[PDB]
Parts: sequence; C-alpha cells; structure tokens
Amino acid sequence: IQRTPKIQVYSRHPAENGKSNFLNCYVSGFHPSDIEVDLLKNGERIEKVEHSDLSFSKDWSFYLLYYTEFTPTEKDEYACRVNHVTLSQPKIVKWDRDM
Amino acid sequence: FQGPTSFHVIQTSSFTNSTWAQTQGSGWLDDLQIHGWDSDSGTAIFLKPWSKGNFSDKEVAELEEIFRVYIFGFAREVQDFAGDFQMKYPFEIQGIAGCELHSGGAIVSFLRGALGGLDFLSVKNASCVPSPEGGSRAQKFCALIIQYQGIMETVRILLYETCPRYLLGVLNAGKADLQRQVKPEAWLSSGPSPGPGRLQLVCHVSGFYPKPVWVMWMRGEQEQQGTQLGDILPNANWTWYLRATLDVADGEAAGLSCRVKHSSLEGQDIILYWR
Ligand SMILES: CCCCCCCCCCCCCCCC[C@H](C)C[C@H](C)C[C@H](C)/C=C(\C)C(=O)O[C@H]1[C@H](O)[C@@H](CO)O[C@H](O[C@H]2O[C@H](CO)[C@@H](O)[C@H](O)[C@H]2OS(=O)(=O)O)[C@@H]1OC(=O)CCCCCCCCCCCCCCC
Ligand SMILES: *[C@@H]1O[C@H](CO[C@@H]2O[C@@H](C)[C@@H](O)[C@@H](O)[C@@H]2O)[C@@H](O[C@@H]2O[C@H](CO)[C@@H](O[C@@H]3O[C@H](CO[C@H]4O[C@H](CO)[C@@H](O)[C@H](O)[C@@H]4O)[C@@H](O)[C@H](O)[C@@H]3O)[C@H](O)[C@H]2NC(C)=O)[C@H](O)[C@H]1NC(C)=O
Ligand SMILES: CCCCCCCCCCCCCCCCCCCCCCCCCCCCCCCCCCCCCCCC
Ligand SMILES: *[C@@H]1O[C@H](CO[C@@H]2O[C@@H](C)[C@@H](O)[C@@H](O)[C@@H]2O)[C@@H](O)[C@H](O)[C@H]1NC(C)=O
Repeated sequence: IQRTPKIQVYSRHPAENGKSNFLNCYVSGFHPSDIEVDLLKNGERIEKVEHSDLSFSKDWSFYLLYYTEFTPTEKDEYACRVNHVTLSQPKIVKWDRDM
Repeated sequence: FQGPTSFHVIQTSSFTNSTWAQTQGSGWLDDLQIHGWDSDSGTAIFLKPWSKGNFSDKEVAELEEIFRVYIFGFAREVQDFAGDFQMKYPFEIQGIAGCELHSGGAIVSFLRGALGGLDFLSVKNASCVPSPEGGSRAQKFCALIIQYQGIMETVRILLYETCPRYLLGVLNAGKADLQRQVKPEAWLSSGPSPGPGRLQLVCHVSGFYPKPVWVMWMRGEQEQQGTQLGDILPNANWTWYLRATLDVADGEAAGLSCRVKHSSLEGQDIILYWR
C-alpha cells in the first residue's frame, strides 16, 4: 500500500518577535520511507536543518521530525515543504503562531 | 515507575533494484531513541552515556556483529531470491523486535516484519508465523527460514534471553534521565476562526516529560466537553507538545480557562484565563 504524509508545523516556545526559538516540522503517517523535507524562510530553503533518524509507528507508517533554531519576526514567513511519491506536487504548510 | 517500559530495535530495508539496497536501523526505549546505526560500516552509535545498559563492551561488540552480519546477509539473500518470490522493484521491508516489562514483573518479547507497509510475519512462541496480509509469499518465507543453520535458535536466544536482561539493565542504568520530571509551559492564542461569530480558543502545552498529560478547557469547575485534543508531538529534547482547542461563541470566551495537569506538577495545576 502507500500513505500520504501528515505535516504539522509548530514552534517549541510561544513566539516572541526577535527572540530565539525552535521551528518544528513533524511529518508522519507516510509510506514508503523516501521523502524530501525542507524548511523555508520567505520561500527560500533554510540550510542548517536537523532531523531525527527514521522511525515508524505500530501500523508501519513512518515519521520524522525536522527542526531548526530561528527568530520569529513580524515580516518573515516560515513553512515546511514536503515531497513524496504519493503527492502530485510538493505540499507546503505554513507556520502560524496562533494555531 | 514512570518513563519507558520497553526496548526495541527497528530495521527499514529499501530495495530499489538488484544493485541498490539500503538499510536504516535504530534502538529505542518506547519513543526515545537510544541507539543509532551507521549503515555503511555496520556499527552502532550510542546516543546516551548509559545506552549499553549493564552489558560488557565485549557482549555489545558481539551483538553489533550479529546485527551487521544479519543486515548485509539479509539484503543479499532478498536480492538473490527476489525473482523466485516474484518481487517487483522498488519494495520496502521493515522489522521490529524487542521486549516489554508488564506491571506484574512479566517480560513479554515480540518480533514482527512487514512488506509494502503491511504485516508480513511475526514470531509466536519461538516460531515464524506468516501473517494473512503476506499471503503465499509469507508462507514460503517461514517454510524457508528454518533451513538456515542457527537462525531460529539465535532469534530465540536474543528475544527470550538477551532482550529481558538488557531491558532491566538499561532501565536501571538510565533511570536518572528516564524517570526525571520536566514541567511544561503553557500559553493561549486565538486560532483561525471556525466560522461567523465563533472563536477558536487554543491552549498550548510544551516541554513536558514524561508523555502522559491532561488538558481541558473549563468554565470554572465545569469541563467543556467540546474540548478537542490535538496529537502529542515531539520536540527534539525529549519533551512533548500538545494543543487543546475549543470552538466558542465570540461573546462566550470570558470565564473560560485552560487547565493543565501533569505528573511533574502535583499540587501545581496550570490554569490560564482567556480574559
Ligand atoms: C540488545 C538485545 C536486543 C535483542 C532484540 C532482537 C531480537 C531478534 C533480532 C533478530 C535478528 C536476527 C539475526 C539472526 C541472524 C543470525 C546472525 C546474523 C548470525 C550469527 C553470527 C550466527 C548465525 C547462526 C549464522 C552465521 C554467523 C552465518 O555466517 O550463517 C552462515 C554461516 O556463517 C556459514 C558457516 O560460517 O554457513 C552459512 O552461510 C552462507 O549462507 C548465507 C546465507 O545465504 C550467506 O549470506 C553467507 O555469506 C554464506 O557463508 S558461506 O561462507 O557459508 O557461503 C550460514 O548460513 C546461514 O545460516 C545464514 C547466516 C548469514 C546471514 C543470513 C541472514 C538471512 C536470513 C534472515 C531472516 C531472519 C529474520 C527473523 C525471522 C523470524
Ligand atoms: C544485568 O541486569 C540483569 C537484570 O538484573 C536485574 O535487574 C537489575 C536492574 C538488578 O536490579 C538485579 O538485581 C536484577 O536481578 C541481570 O539479569 C539477571 O540476573 C539475575 C542474577 O542471575 C537473575 O536472577 C535469578 O533468576 C532466577 C529466577 O528468576 C526468574 O524470573 C525472571 C523474571 O525477570 C526471569 O526473567 C528469569 O528467566 C528467571 O528464571 C533464579 O534462578 C535465581 O536465584 C535468581 O533469582 C535474573 O533472573 C536475571 N534477569 C533477567 C531478566 O534475565 C544480568 O545478569 C545483568 N548483567 C548482564 C551482563 O546482563
Ligand atoms: C542491544 C544493546 C547494545 C547493542 C545495541 C545495538 C543496537 C543498534 C541498533 C541495531 C539496529 C540494526 C539491527 C536491526 C535488526 C532489526 C530486527 C527486526 C527483525 C525483523 C526482520 C524480519 C524479516 C522482515 C520481514 C521479511 C519480509 C520478507 C519479504 C519477502 C522478501 C522475499 C524475497 C526474498 C526472501 C527470502 C529471504 C530468505 C531468507 C533466509
Ligand atoms: C539502480 O538504482 C540506482 C540508484 O537509484 C536511486 O538511488 C536510490 C537510493 C533511490 O533513491 C532512487 O530513487 C534513485 O533513483 C540507479 O542510479 C541505477 O541506475 C539503477 N540501475 C539499474 C540497472 O536500474
């Protein structure tokens, strides 16, 4: 079978403009394991990004956590972009500090 | 006691074509990674200073040898038998094996395998049992594995003798980290409108350990049954994140509070007011 990914974006701490935080993109529920995940700042790829080693759930579906330090500002837009064999194009999920 | 009560290793082996297999592997206590695996050399990466538990450096090197030889050997054999088993590329195999401590002191061991993201086999009382979703392929596989010298006896010893020793030893070795209590922070926001004259009240709870947590919206002592909990999501530092949302009328927010209870906060419940 195959499974499309779920994508959840969230900061570690409440956002405070100009204060250092961690931006997280949790990608889960997908199969097969090959996947491409970028964090974006104003539409451009962030270079420094950390991720977990691959793991999977009880139903055999995979999951990964991508994360980077960042400083939220008022202007700057952040997002997670995922590509997977099950998607007819890349999925982009924006960070929204109020969700 | 609190924190994890099980240890397991996983395997993900991805077969692109006859030339190209890749295997990814790791060791876990529940949800917390404690071993990595460097695929190319076939060696373990110990992620915590107590990840060897109470095992000797010699027994650990011997276990890494077992897993190295299993991983390359398995990948080679799969590639060599893919024609016979009518496999189409690409395909992906997964495995999980380990043991778990039950409330009465009983330790139960398990091993399961997958193909195509579906159950393929399991080990039940020392034998290979094919799963229904694996079909005639899984039957063939379990009829074949018993022909290999030492495989089934090694799997037996690792599951039922080695794993329970390792698990009690590492839960004891890592107990200062594993049973630590870490208090969350919490905060409120107004989420995307769920509709005209409605507000989405969001209560965020982040940085708790261990994982079990309780979060509810309230009007004084009254639980709001409309509370929706999100997924518990990981942070990178061995803590978790969760939101609880309540869809409320635009004039009904006042008097509402988010209440958080956690093992680290006994006598210290967090209560946050919207207005
Ligand atoms: C922390 C604790 C947590 C615990 C929880 C985990 C709990 C559970 C974790 C599960 C992990 C399972 C690991 C079990 C694997 C066993 C160790 C991997 C091996 C250990 C060293 C002794 C064993 C008994 C066999 C050895 C050492 C061995 O060398 O085997 C060969 C032996 O070296 C040689 C004489 O030297 O004769 C044959 O080798 C020939 O045939 C092979 C297969 O065709 C060829 O690849 C090989 O080149 C060839 O050599 S040749 O020179 O003869 O041609 C033997 O053939 C053989 O019998 C095959 C051995 C070679 C690897 C083949 C693996 C493929 C099948 C795997 C399916 C099993 C999955 C589980 C399903 C339920
Ligand atoms: C690493 O640690 C393991 C586990 O040891 C224990 O847990 C740690 C944290 C300490 O608190 C120890 O006090 C505990 O013993 C050790 O494994 C065990 O070794 C002891 C000593 O040989 C074994 O105790 C014997 O067990 C017999 C009866 O118990 C039966 O029930 C258990 C339930 O767990 C079952 O697992 C087991 O099959 C037993 O048959 C008894 O004959 C004898 O008198 C004595 O009580 C104990 O059983 C072992 N536990 C397990 C789970 O295997 C390791 O030896 C240690 N080192 C290494 C290198 O592994
Ligand atoms: C432990 C304390 C200190 C040491 C720690 C070292 C830990 C580091 C992590 C190690 C991680 C790597 C090891 C990973 C081992 C995971 C074990 C999980 C076992 C389950 C896999 C079972 C099989 C998986 C399911 C099998 C599916 C088969 C699909 C059909 C393929 C058909 C084509 C050919 C088939 C024929 C092959 C014939 C073969 C003899
Ligand atoms: C076999 O595979 C080689 C590797 O291809 C790829 O690498 C792997 C890890 C996958 O990520 C896959 O998506 C890539 O396409 C090929 O480069 C090679 O040509 C292939 N050989 C033959 C004969 O088909």
